[PDB]
Amino acid sequence: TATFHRCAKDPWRLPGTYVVVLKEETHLSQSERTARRLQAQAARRGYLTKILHVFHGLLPGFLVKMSGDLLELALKLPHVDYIEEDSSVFAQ
Amino acid sequence: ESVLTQPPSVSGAPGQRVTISCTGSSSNIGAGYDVHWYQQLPGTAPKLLISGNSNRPSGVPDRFSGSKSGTSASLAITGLQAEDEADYYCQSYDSSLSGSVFGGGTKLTVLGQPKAAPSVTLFPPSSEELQANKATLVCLISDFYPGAVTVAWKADSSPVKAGVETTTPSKQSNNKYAASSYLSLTPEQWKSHRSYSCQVTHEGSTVEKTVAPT
Amino acid sequence: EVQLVESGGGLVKPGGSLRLSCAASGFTFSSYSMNWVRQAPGKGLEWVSSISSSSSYISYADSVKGRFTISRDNAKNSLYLQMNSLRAEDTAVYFCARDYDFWSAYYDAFDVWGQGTMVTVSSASTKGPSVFPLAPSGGTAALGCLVKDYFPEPVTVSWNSGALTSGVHTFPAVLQSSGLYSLSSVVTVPSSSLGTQTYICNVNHKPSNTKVDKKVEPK
Amino acid sequence: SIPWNLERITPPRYRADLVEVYLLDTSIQSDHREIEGRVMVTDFENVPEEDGTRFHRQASKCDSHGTHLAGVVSGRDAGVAKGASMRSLRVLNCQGKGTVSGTLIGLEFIRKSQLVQPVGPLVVLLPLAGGYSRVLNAACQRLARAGVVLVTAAGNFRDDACLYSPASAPEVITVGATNAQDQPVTLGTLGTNFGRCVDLFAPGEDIIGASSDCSTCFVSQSGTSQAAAHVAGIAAMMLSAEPELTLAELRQRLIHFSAKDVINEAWFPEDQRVLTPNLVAALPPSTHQLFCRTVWSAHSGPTRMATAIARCAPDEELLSCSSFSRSGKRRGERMEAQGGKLVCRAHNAFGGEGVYAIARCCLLPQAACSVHTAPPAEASMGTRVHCHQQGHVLTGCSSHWEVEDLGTPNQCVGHREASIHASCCHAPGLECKVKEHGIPAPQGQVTVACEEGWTLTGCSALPGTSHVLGAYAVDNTCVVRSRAVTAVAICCRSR
Ligand SMILES: O=S(=O)(O)O[C@H]1[C@H](OS(=O)(=O)O)[C@H](OC[C@@H]2O[C@@H](O)[C@@H](OS(=O)(=O)O)[C@H](OS(=O)(=O)O)[C@H]2O)O[C@H](CO)[C@H]1OS(=O)(=O)O
Ligand code: NA
Ligand code: NA
Repeated sequence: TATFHRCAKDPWRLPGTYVVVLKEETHLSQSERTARRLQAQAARRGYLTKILHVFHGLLPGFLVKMSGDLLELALKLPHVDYIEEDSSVFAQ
Repeated sequence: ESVLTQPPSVSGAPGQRVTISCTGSSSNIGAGYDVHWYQQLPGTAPKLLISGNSNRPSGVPDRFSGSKSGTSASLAITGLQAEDEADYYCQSYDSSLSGSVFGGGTKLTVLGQPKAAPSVTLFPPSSEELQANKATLVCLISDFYPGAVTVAWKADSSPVKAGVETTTPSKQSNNKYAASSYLSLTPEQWKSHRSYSCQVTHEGSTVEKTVAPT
Repeated sequence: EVQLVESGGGLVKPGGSLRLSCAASGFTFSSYSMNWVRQAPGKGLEWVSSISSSSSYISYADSVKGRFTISRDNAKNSLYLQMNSLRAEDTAVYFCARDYDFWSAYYDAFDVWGQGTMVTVSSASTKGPSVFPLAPSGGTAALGCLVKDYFPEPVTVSWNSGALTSGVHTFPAVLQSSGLYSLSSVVTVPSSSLGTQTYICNVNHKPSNTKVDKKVEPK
Repeated sequence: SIPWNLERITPPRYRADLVEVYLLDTSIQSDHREIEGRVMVTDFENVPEEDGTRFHRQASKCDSHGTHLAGVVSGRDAGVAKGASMRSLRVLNCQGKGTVSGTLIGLEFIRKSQLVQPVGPLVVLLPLAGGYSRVLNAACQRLARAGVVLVTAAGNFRDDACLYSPASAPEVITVGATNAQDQPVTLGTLGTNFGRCVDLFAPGEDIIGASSDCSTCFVSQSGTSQAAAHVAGIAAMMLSAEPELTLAELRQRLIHFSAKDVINEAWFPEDQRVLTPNLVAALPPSTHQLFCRTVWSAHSGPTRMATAIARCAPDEELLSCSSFSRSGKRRGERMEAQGGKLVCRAHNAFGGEGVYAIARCCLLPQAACSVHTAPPAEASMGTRVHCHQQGHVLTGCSSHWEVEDLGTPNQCVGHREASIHASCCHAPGLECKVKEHGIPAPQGQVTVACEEGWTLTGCSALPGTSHVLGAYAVDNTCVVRSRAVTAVAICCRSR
């Protein structure tokens, strides 16, 4: 089952942008289609979303700017391994 | 008028435990920013006392501790010592001001020392100042505890309200209080009366000194 | 020895300008943010301005916005505060203080402070003091000198050029309604020494470049 | 007249006789004389915009952090790998802030460009940290499995590095910072991170390097960014001389040739002192032994059928497995298979704290290892197991049991009521021997060390003592922790 992950340090959280990580062996064309399916499901519920990036090569999945309202919907997409909320990194 | 609110003053006797609160809001303490505390000894720069709500720098005794909860923070001092007499300031970043703002400060007073009656010294106008056409009477008040006096001036036997300026009592290096009072007169006023008196009242006892023209 | 030394304070008229500077030594200045905090006499600490290690974060208290400009020069291990359009309420001791630059990941304590430089903003020019003897009249006797109508603070008082310290009490100044200061210094001496030991108070008022020596004699 | 930090990583008997270093950081000043013509700015840029309420572009030095780090790695006069070739990617804005998502896209860019340029060693320097991120750690692991050496800052928060990413990614080399006195750096009221996710420390205070003020200017900076840049320089020089060093071999050599025990561990919180390696990085003479390292697991947690698990890198063999509990309420440890690879699992008692599993992970070429177990015996001689096959050598012994009522060559012996597990390995010229040391009055710990030339592979306490907290290897010293106790080391070497 698909889990949701966020930064433990609350002031470093960046809600509204999510990395959707798909199961290992997912092919680029399936990540691409899963992103478009999320967009279509969310549009039917009155939500604008933006696909910012479709990953291939390191991990399979995509980067999406969308309302946290849609996380439950996104967790039910086919192939989803887990979803992580964006967060900050800092010069050390 | 500060963004963080502290009590103006706290006090205790040596050995007691006192606390100092710091309350803020959702844009600073309640937003996840840590509270830091500073101690300012009289006539010194502030120094770091507690960092990150509860961490003690090297050289700060474990009598000092801090905590934070919600929109408030607290500094606690156990085993109060005389050298703890100082001003204490809390501090926190505020995201709506984009700066690390300070509480209004808390004056900590260490109590318990024995009562002490003031020494009073009264000087008449010098002849040099009279030659310069002025006249100042100088009432000096020292070595008293606790640190509140009232001063009244008498021309002969009647009160003088005009021309009086009195300092606020402040601690000497020997941990007792000192103050001074100045009576401005014209040379003719000084010469016309038979006496002037400085009356110093401390804990319901009055010490009086008197000077007369020569 | 981590150290911060601020400089450049002085007396200035309203609407005037001053440039403070702060010299750092003993630590890796280029990895620390820097801050100005001021304190009006007898008042609380007030944050003025902050600048990050690479100057990519700069902010100002509302009360100084548009009049003060903070900057730093990492090669010269220095921090600056350009103050324009000064007002009387800007009168204060100005401290500099460091905080390690976590790039906004964490806002740390100001863990090292300087000693402060004093800034007075006043429509009054500096005025040196008039000093008068407070003559004494077999135990101890009290004698002193009255240090009248100076501005701004401070004056220092010594007796017999520092050779007389025991029994000396220099009192805190009174601020007159005129805006000028006066204080008194008194020394308690053996009355048998009167008229054999001569007593001289040495008044130093650096803001006006005035030194006064006044011998205090009985009668 | 040379910087203290460059001297510090140069070992006593140093003899100065193809690699790409990628830097993910702020923008850099590529014109600077330290790096002019040896560092190329890629066109990669993915950064969040600055906080405009505090940003004065006219005054900001956007290049200050990256320029200094590029200089530390490869600067002509003050760098570690002088003149080394570098490629910079911008994932931090002028205010030193980036995103996990932008960092991922930068790591994907490195993966893409690896498949295009001719195959060769590459080092990726990540001088940044955010909170623990599962996706960022996973992207780092996948890049590591493609033969990339990733080096990262431990973090500047005087905290456990396992709460930060990419610090907490196990296959990333995580570097804490030490000062000229070899003590952990303090930064403001914080300082270098610590804990079991830090692989080693390196100079990170008062580090002179390129300043973007002007093309010939220099400046000192402090932080674990600077320390990570030192280890990225060291990696680049190692890979320049041995282009087919693998990451696993590189990590074992970094550990092996570091200065040991120069840090006063009182700086660390008490419960992190055993987890934090006491190592300060140094250039290995290298250019080419049996290398082993200790791997602590996370705490198991106060559930009392909870297990801790410690794992080795893919290229490594697990030669032994032990466990430790600060109050000794444990049920031992067990070596077990998981996806055809052998892991070290420790078991909790049934009341109180939690346990650590402690793996010993070794580079043993052409080895075939296996574990052999015997059920509890209920016999006065106890439970015995040994490596029956010829040429299979005993490298480590493990023991786990069921409930805490225990009180009365090439072989493992354990309590009567405990299962016993033997690690046996076949490898050309592998030879191992046992050393023991017993103390009648155990003052907290009894130790025994392998002689020079031998490598500690297994560390163990002799059974039958209720006063044993556990056992773990520290370099080549076996350490048994007590509340008469005997420490048992297995020491090996290759021909
Ligand atoms: O790769 S996909 O575009 O997701 O297509 C797969 C999908 O099956 S699956 O997602 O359950 O694995 C498909 O049929 C889905 C079908 O088509 C749409 O119209 C969809 O609506 S939407 O606007 O695309 O979101 C419908 O669902 S609905 O929104 O509840 O009305 C839906 O009924 O079948 C093929 C396999 O036959 C899938 O291909 S793949 O191997 O998963 O890549
Ligand atoms: Na690591
Ligand atoms: Na350098």
